[PDB]
Amino acid sequence: TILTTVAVNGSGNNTYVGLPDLTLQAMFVPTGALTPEKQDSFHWQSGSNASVFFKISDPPARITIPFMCINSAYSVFYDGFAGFEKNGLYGINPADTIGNLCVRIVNEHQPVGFTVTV
Amino acid sequence: IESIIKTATDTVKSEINAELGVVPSLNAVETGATSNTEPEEAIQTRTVINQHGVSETLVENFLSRAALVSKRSFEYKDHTSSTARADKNFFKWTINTRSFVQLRRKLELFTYLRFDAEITILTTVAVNGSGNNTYVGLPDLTLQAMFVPTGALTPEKQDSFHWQSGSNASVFFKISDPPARITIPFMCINSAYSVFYDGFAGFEKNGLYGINPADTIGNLCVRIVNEHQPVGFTVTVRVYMKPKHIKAWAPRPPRTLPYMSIANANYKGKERAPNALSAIIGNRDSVKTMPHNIVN
Amino acid sequence: INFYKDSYAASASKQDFSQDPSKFTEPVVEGLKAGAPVL
Amino acid sequence: INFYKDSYAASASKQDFSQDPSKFTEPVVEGLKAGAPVL
Amino acid sequence: GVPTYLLPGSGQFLTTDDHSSAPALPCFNPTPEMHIPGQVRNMLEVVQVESMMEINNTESAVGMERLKVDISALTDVDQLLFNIPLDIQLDGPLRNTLVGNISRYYTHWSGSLEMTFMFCGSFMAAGKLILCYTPPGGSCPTTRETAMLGTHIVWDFGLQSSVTLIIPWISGSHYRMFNNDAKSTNANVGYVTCFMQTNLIVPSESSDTCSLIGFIAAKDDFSLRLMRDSPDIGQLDHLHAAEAAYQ
Amino acid sequence: GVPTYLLPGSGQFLTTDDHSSAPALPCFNPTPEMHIPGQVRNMLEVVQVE
Amino acid sequence: GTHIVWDFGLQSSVTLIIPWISGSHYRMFNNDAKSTNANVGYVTCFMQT
Amino acid sequence: SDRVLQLKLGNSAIVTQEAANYCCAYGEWPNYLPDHEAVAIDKPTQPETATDRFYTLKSVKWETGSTGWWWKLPDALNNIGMFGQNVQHHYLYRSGFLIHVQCNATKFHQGALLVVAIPEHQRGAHNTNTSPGFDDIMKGEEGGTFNHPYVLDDGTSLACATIFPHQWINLRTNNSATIVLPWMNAAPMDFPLRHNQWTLAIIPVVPLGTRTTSSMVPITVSIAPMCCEFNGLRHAIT
Amino acid sequence: SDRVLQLKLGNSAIVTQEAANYCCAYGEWPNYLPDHEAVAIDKPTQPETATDRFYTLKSVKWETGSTGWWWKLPDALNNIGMFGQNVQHHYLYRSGFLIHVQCNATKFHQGALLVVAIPEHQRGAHNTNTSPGFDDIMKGEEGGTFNHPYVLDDGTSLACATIFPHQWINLRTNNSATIVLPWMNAAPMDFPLRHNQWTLAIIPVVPLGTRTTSSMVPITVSIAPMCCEFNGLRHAIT
Ligand SMILES: Cc1cc(-c2noc(C(F)(F)F)n2)ccc1OCCCc1cc(C(=O)N(C)C)no1
Ligand SMILES: Cc1cc(-c2noc(C(F)(F)F)n2)ccc1OCCCc1cc(C(=O)N(C)C)no1
Repeated sequence: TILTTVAVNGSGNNTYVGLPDLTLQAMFVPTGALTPEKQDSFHWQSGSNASVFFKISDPPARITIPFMCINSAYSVFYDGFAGFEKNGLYGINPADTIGNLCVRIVNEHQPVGFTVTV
Repeated sequence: IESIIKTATDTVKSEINAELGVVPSLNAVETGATSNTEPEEAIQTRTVINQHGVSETLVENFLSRAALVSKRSFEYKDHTSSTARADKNFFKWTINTRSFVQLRRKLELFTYLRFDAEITILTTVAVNGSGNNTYVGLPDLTLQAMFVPTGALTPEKQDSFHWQSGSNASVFFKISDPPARITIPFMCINSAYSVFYDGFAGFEKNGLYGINPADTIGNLCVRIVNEHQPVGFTVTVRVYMKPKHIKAWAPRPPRTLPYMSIANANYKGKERAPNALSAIIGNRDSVKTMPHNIVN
Repeated sequence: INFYKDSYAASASKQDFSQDPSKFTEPVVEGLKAGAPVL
Repeated sequence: INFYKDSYAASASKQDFSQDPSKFTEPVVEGLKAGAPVL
Repeated sequence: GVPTYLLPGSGQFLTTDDHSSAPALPCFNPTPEMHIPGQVRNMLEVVQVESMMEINNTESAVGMERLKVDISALTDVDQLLFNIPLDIQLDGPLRNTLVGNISRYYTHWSGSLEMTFMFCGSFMAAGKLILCYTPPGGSCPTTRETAMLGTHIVWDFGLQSSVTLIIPWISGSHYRMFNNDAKSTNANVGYVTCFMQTNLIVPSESSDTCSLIGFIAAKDDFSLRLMRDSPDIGQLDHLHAAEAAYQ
Repeated sequence: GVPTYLLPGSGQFLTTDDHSSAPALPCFNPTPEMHIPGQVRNMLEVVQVE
Repeated sequence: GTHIVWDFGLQSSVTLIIPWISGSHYRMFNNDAKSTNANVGYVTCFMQT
Repeated sequence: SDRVLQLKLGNSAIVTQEAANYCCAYGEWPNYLPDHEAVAIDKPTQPETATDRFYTLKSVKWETGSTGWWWKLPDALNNIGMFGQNVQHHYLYRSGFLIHVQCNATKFHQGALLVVAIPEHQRGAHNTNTSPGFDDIMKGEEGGTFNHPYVLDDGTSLACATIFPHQWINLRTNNSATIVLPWMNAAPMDFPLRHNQWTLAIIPVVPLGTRTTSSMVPITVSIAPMCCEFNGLRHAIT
Repeated sequence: SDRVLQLKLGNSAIVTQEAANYCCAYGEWPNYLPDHEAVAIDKPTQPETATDRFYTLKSVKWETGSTGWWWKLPDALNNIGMFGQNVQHHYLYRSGFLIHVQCNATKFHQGALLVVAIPEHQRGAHNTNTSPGFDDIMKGEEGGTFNHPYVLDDGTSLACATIFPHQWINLRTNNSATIVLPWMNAAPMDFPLRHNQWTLAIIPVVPLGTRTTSSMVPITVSIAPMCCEFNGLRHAIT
């Protein structure tokens, strides 16, 4: 469940004009996929990535992610190293790697600034 | 032979083999057939009951995903002193699936495709800051998307009488509503779309190459129904298409070099590998060099 | 849930598990047998 | 109410009342009897 | 009326949703279906088709030169000829293949692969090679005596021009991951190496250098999961003539 | 269509609600289950341990 | 090798079995103690705790 | 049993003693258009042996720097024999093809040719936004040559061309390749002068090589239309 | 009847006359990997008596200020006997364990050792944000010692360690502890050189004490792998 709130920036422009009803995009980027580098990146076209577009005025967006571990269960604790060399991270099972959640405001910026909390 | 496949095949345990006249590991690539060597014949295997599903690679699942196909921004304002090239509170788009590479490449994995298209239209607005860099709020505008088929007249202005849409299918939607959605049926004059067309569209010699006229769709015309406000806004319309009820034929080698145009398959390649005209795969020092060799 | 009158309005069909890979892996007139030399 | 095609979309399952605490309270090869000394 | 309440997620646009939607053209009759050869219903059928590996991905090789490996007569025994990285996610010889291209639209994979090599020397050329698959854990073997301890096939050139090396699915986990950490225990598959078994021996009138073409495909125990956008294609600007669609 | 009206509580996000929700990954096949020792189904089994 | 860990207690005695492990059916009582037809191996005793 | 083959169509026959097998594209065989799939209502003409026969095109020379060759169908046959006349006198045509590619050398020679039939081989142009012109595409009986066979002159990969119906001519193994092509089109019939259903590509993945005294090594293509039918009779257009 | 026990595996046997019982972790017994749970398709090697036997590690001395000891499996056995050789020559391994801990003293001695097998005992570091390094975790046959047994060196509690399979060696009661460990992993098999399924911890909750003439009081660990199988044969790596 993704919940979004907005507030008008008061720094210097400490004037209130109202809260815009913005559209947001949450894209699930799995392991090995490229993550967007800017708000207008062409990666947002999401040819195969699952993306959800939702509005601030809507009820919070919701989706179900299935059990996606490459094993039969997630390893809450992992007494091992993630790589075949000796410099890999300890205590994180690579089988449980999920990926990246990428969230952008679809709307182009307005003349004034806002703070968006996801 | 055709069969119903829901999971990856199981493995059967195998024993030592020493049989004159039997060489399952040898093949004849020249015939054009892929090697039929089984793991049980190459090594000694155990029994494995494979429960791995194959549904996620179904063509329907592979292609039935909403993908961006059109993105147009235009100014919503009084256009009395606008240039002739400016979108004056409306735009028209000749429908095509070749403008955004992620969907185009996946579609071009096949020669022929038959599907219905679910169309989702997403709209966003922003206050213009040029000179009038003041924010007053975002209006909840009404938009009209009209599908203009081949031979029909397209609107020439925001208040054109063509928008009355006597027979054209039009959808009126608000920015505050969830994105508008409609299904367009498979409308090709043939049994399937020609993803690639090795031919010319006309009976003369000056017709366009590589576009089958049987697959011509038409124009999508989108306008703001509201008359302009005293201040200007920038409206961005995004159109997403999701194929469904899909049938596909004759898979093809994937596109490797970057796309150059929506009108052809012209290629240039990157300046250097990977995906260069003379080197698709990135280089390594030699054929005996392991790029990511594990040492200790 | 499809209350529309036109069948093409329906949701996606993800239940066609029929396969025939031999169309692309073995499109030869004479089928090859396991173990026996191809040539 | 689940009209989704994928089973993992369903709501929670709170009807598994099976228990076996002996896995943690009595994981010994020789079961102990009531009253009789353990040792 | 019916009392109702809206759930979280109401009004959202999920690109992977599956619902009916309003037909824009009522009573439209689509063109009758016609039989067309080569129908594909599951992408796993495509990955089962052999395609050439780019083993010779070196700066000296241009165009289709990168699709063949040259072998010559040697004067020392048991010499290494070439090796093949087995990582599909990284940019290697397996990336631009049917199996590689299709798999890179997904994140997880499982099942056996098969490598087939065709010897394209003259009829008079003779030789024996050993093709080895080394499960992961150590460095890629550099000597025949070490490489031959793993899975391998000894290939004798002859009337049957092609041999198949099976790369069996040997994995601790049900699936592996196409992740950019090629040394991860969830991704590394191991190595494939090729050594001279005896030598390439040709008469004076035959070419002293002969070429092999390597092919790769997945067996019917192969499967993929977790669709993702392929990193093999991208755009930084609009394609030419795309703007003209709006004119 | 069906005449409807929205009740109080419509659109709320209750952290303890129990509903189905849209699958983000259609046709995904989870890894087959494997027997693992020490399964716990009710937390009262844990509190019974000394 | 073959061994038994012996815990001192009420039973005062432990038995180490030297199983017949031989390539040949019989061994020989020959003065060459290092002959492959005669040598039986060794028995050693270490502190366990 | 699989190395010797004789193909007989109409008044033409071909024998090879060094075949591997032959490929039936997508496991299909050519056939006439059935009633439940027909569109044109006029009675079609089916010349049979007059058109369903082997036509041999001009041979090409396999050189060291050869990049490969292609022929588009039915364009390559549109001016040959009674097939050409029927094509010129009719608005619609339909047919399969039987392709036999011939190349022989000595046991001291080496080389490998990929013989692949590409459906709808829409060509791209190199380093330009302009689409290929009519003269670039329609080469007729002489055919064309690949500018960049590595990417199949279309921005794709040669390595993945094996997804298409294909054989190989590996000089040490065989001296001929045979491919049977069914009708491959989105429509039951087509105008033969503006659309090409199939492209035959012969690409030397392994260059010709030898150390014996060199000789000209030609590659010869023979194509027999199968189950030809024509609709919409009128005056000759060509 | 429950104080005397003999364990025989392969060519090794152990007898204790002061046992309490023995613990089967989560009420399970080791077994080979079944066909309906296998993943690797190569035929596994099952050495049986060559590897399924008792290996005795180096004894440690129980002192007044001892904080406790631990050994990680299979790391501790990865260089011992044929088990070590099979581990070094194979990419995948799978096995249970039979653990026998030995510690004897006099009737004038007192002390209590908690003998617990911790599944996936991921260790934490004290007073630093840096994760434990390879050398901190992989100690091999020598094992390690607890820095802060009170929190199990992982920020948890020692008092709640009884949730794990465990026994006690209470000097007045018994002189040995026995625990049988099944395969405990999210995957059917694993790479033995990078992941440890079990950690054996021996922690002196009650310190060793006596007023009689003092003697060295060692603690000895003997571990027998059970139902070992290995897949993915290659050259030795170690
Ligand atoms: C938080 C989240 C968000 C998204 C998402 N957001 O947007 C979208 C989009 F694009 F479709 F719209 N997808 C996807 C997946 C997510 O997490 C998965 C939780 C799984 C897990 C593993 C473990 C673990 O390692 N254990 C228990 C040891 N815990 O939990
Ligand atoms: C994007 C779109 C939007 C609308 C629309 N928008 O609004 C309305 C209105 F007025 F009713 F409200 N209609 C209609 C149709 C559209 O596209 C049809 C996709 C079909 C196709 C052919 C090929 C192809 O040539 N291939 C595969 C080789 N690809 O896809």
